[PDB]
Amino acid sequence: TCPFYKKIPGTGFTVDAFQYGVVEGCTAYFLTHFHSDHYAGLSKHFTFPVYCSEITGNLLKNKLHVQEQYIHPLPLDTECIVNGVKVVLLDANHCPGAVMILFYLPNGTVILHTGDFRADPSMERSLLADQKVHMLYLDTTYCSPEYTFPSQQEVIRFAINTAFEAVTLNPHALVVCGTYSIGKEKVFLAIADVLGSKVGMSQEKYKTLQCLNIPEINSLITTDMCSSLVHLLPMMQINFKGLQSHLKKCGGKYNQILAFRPTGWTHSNKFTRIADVIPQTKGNISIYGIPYSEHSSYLEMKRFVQWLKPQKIIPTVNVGTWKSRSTMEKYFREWKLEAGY
Ligand code: NI
Repeated sequence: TCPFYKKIPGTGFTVDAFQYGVVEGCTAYFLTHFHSDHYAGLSKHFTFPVYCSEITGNLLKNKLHVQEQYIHPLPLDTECIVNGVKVVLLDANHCPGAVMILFYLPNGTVILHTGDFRADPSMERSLLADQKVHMLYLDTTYCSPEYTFPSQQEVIRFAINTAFEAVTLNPHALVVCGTYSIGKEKVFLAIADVLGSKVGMSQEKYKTLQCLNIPEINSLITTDMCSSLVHLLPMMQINFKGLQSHLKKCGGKYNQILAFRPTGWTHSNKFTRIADVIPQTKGNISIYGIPYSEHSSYLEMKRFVQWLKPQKIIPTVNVGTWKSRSTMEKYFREWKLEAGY
């Protein structure tokens, strides 16, 4: 059954609650972003209103074939009414189209649901600064202090210099980048840009990217593999066996593959700096795993919650075990005591 942390009290709303059939008493289903765990259950046969951003909107229409009449896109940073309730969608700094939602309840309670987010100081100067938030439905993906990672800027600098260097030394080297969902486009686009190439991908993935309202996107991507030296593949295929195979496919146009696996966190973040990262090499094929996160680090999360000073916090990630739940509650109590709310 639909769990409690997907329900918004004193409304008939749910958030990311599409895999439970008809939820008893839901008049409107919100979708925070186009990732499968979140949209799981949607299809062309869904006949209740869905509320979402314009971009998530384009992907439901064209990737899932949901009927236009049921998609309700809303602009960001704008006070809107949905079944008698004031709401606002805010940028989540997760993947394209990803939003946080503010609900203003009839009784005067204010509720922020973060969806998936990477907390940032820029959020402290949004519509959030203008009033008090009583309840916080929080992406707690990395709520533990071991979870440090570099900024997105630093990681992009690394990958750019790595790729430029390798291709200037050996002009017959191919760059390959792994992907399995939206998000993390900056990796492959920034590499393509330093290298004077467009990115080449499958038809399904080109379609996916054509939905994202990216500026000058027609100039940055293609379905013509051959005319491009930055290729996207299924993340599954990023390994020595799957790369060697793909190397054959290019027909002696390239002798070396340099490839990037944008991970979330990996235990090597507990020891090594971004400057000191190294690849796995098997002959003419190297694989870098780079820690490009679209979720808050522990410290970014902590700062945002201590700035927001909510009265109650409800987790949406790592909720399935008592050990996780108990650990999170401990950190929430530390933050509240250190900051005095
Ligand atoms: Ni997500």
